[PDB]
Amino acid sequence: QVQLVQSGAEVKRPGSSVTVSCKASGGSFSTYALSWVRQAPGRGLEWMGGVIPLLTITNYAPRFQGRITITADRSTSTAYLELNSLRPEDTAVYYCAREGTTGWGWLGKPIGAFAHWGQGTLVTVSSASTKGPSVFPLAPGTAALGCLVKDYFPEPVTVSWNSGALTSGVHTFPAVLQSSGLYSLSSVVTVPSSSLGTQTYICNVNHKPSNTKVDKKVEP
Amino acid sequence: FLGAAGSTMGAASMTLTVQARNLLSGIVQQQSNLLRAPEAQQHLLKLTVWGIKQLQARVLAVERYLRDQQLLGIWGCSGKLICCTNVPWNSSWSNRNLSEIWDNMTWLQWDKEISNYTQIIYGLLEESQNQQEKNEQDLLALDKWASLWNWFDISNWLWYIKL
Ligand SMILES: *[C@@H]1O[C@H](CO)[C@@H](O)[C@H](O)[C@H]1NC(C)=O
Ligand SMILES: *[C@@H]1O[C@H](CO)[C@@H](O)[C@H](O)[C@H]1NC(C)=O
Ligand SMILES: *[C@@H]1O[C@H](CO)[C@@H](O)[C@H](O)[C@H]1NC(C)=O
Ligand SMILES: *[C@@H]1O[C@H](CO)[C@@H](O)[C@H](O)[C@H]1NC(C)=O
Repeated sequence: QVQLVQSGAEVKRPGSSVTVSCKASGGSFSTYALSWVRQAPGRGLEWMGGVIPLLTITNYAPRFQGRITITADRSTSTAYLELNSLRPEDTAVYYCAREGTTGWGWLGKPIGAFAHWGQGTLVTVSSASTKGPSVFPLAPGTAALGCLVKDYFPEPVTVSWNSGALTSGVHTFPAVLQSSGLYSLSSVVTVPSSSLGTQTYICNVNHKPSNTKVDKKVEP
Repeated sequence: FLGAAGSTMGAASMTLTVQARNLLSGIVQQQSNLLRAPEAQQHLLKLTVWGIKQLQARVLAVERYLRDQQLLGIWGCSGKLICCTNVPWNSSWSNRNLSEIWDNMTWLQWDKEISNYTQIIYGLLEESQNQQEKNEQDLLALDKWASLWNWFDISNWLWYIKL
């Protein structure tokens, strides 16, 4: 079907500009209104504006007009978006979305609705440079426990305990754009107290741009 | 009415830039004299000579002015004075120049050109109007993978416009 393989997420100095791509695949790059939408990472959704590649009709934003630039380059069959003045309140996920059509295809009458979509990447600006954090045994019938992946750069990390052997009862918590220029994260599970010295709970973290994946003891 | 019937079809392109030079309204509205008084007479006279002759002329004009409306109905052209068709200019053997026809030839000389094959064209037109076009429209309410994406005929479908 219609596939919109958006380009990846990005980190960049604030106050500069940004470009993103959305390479379509299937259907038609032209003759159908490709568009662009926002959602702040936790908020609802938000439409910005689009482009129609056969006639370069640009229908821009009520507020972001003058700072947004959408193009359409059918000769290599892509579609770019250029925003400016990167800032912590330009931080949103930016999904690229195409209008659908009636019937199972990509050629008939369009519907007016954002039917086929893309994977989306969170367009979040970067303040600092990379940082490998440290992981801790957070000490508490039922002993609570955590592995605080705190004050790192950049997002995200994941947490799996005993290389994912313990799989049920997991409770992760999302990463925070906190007030230190870094990012923190929390993750807990539910174990009993009597199995402290028998089963050693060893969380595993995955921070891929900082390259720290350590096995870490929890024996409180 | 008929005001440029002797002109060439380029100067009778002038005729069909106006109401085919008023031909159709002169067809149906020249009835208005026998429409104004078949009834203003209040006289006995005990018999009628025009009671068959005028009536035969009247219903002759009506059936002649309905056969053409039905024939425009049968080629999907009902209402439209000038409409186009899916029938191509076929192997029909009066193949000639565009700038000869619509610049220097009258409508009457044009009728003398294609006096043959006119019933061939009339039989030919409804074929492309109906036998596939109506059946394609009957298809066009339900289809499989092909309607959105058949990826074969579409190039030829574009090719029909192409060649
Ligand atoms: C008759 O034909 C001549 C061409 O020599 C043209 O100039 C003239 O306008 C025509 N008359 C009418 C009434 O169309
Ligand atoms: C069409 O006919 C005109 C004469 O009416 C002539 O001047 C012109 O060259 C012809 N064009 C072609 C392509 O034969
Ligand atoms: C063009 O029209 C004039 C008068 O209408 C005629 O004398 C002449 O022969 C015509 N020429 C051609 C090539 O039809
Ligand atoms: C057109 O049909 C008539 C029949 O009356 C015939 O005599 C004539 O040869 C045909 N062909 C023409 C005029 O080219």
